Amino acid sequence: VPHITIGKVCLESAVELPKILCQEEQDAYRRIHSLTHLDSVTKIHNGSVFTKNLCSQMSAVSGPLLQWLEDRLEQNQQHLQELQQEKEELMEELSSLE
Amino acid sequence: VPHITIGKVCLESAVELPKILCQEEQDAYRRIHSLTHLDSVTKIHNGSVFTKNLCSQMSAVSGPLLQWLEDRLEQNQQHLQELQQEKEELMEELSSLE
Repeated sequence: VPHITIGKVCLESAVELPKILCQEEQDAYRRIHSLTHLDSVTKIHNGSVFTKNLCSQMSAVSGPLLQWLEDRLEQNQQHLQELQQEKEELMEELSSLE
Repeated sequence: VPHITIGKVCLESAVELPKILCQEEQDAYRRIHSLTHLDSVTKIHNGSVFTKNLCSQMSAVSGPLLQWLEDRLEQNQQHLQELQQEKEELMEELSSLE
């Protein structure tokens, strides 16, 4: 079914992806940190891994998602301007007839 | 050829391996930074990779090598004590005999 515009529910659901990925990484890391009986150098290694993982998440997901939302705001601004122009044109065409 | 004990030359050669591995990683990182015009999150990711690589190098090479050298020092102390005991025993055996 063509839903001409994006619903608030679907935007609030689509922005959940980076949050859920970050929560997945955090839960994996918490399960890693749960084993208290652990080397310090291993913890530094795991910290480096966690940093690179979230850097990948931001480079591949959050960044492009935010860029798409900015581009869509530009598209929406242009479309609103054109539709306001068309509304004024139709209002002028119909109003003077009476 | 059975070389009963360690020459200093071989220790000075064995300690060059961690240096060469660290230098290899460092040269990789330096050649990575040549295209300075690069994303910042990507540079954080590459820094994390460098840190994880050196953490692995220390966990798998430098650490076990240092443990081996400490174990060898303990072995040499025990062996020195045993050989001193044996030297005293042979000194007594040759003094009392003829």
